[PDB]
Amino acid sequence: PLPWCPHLVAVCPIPAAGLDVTQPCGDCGTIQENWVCLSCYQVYCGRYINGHMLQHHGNSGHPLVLSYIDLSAWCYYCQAYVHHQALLDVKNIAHQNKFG
Ligand SMILES: Cc1n[nH]c(=O)nc1Nc1ccc(C(C)C)cc1
Ligand code: NA
Ligand SMILES: [Zn+2]
Ligand SMILES: [Zn+2]
Ligand SMILES: [Zn+2]
Repeated sequence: PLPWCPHLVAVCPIPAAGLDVTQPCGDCGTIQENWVCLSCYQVYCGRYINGHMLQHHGNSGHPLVLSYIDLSAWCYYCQAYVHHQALLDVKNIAHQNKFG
């Protein structure tokens, strides 16, 4: 992945509620291929289901999203995966919820 991108500044503090990697899409309710937005922590489905996270990027401009399938982080502006120290806390909290 890229070691940095100019949109990491838009990653917001993790809710005290934590993350639920089984949360469904906020628009269509699917349990498949969901992502969480790292700006406002809403959950929406991926490009191969109904494309609601791409729609959320378009209507909010929020840049960076985390996959509940593989814990990768994608930037919609850079069109690339990113890994950085600024993403470790959210990835680690998601890993703990997913795997125990
Ligand atoms: C996460 C993601 N979202 N949109 C997209 O167009 N591509 C994405 N992933 C992706 C995975 C593999 C590759 C390879 C073929 C270089 C490219 C993009
Ligand atoms: Na589809
Ligand atoms: Zn959806
Ligand atoms: Zn968002
Ligand atoms: Zn970026």
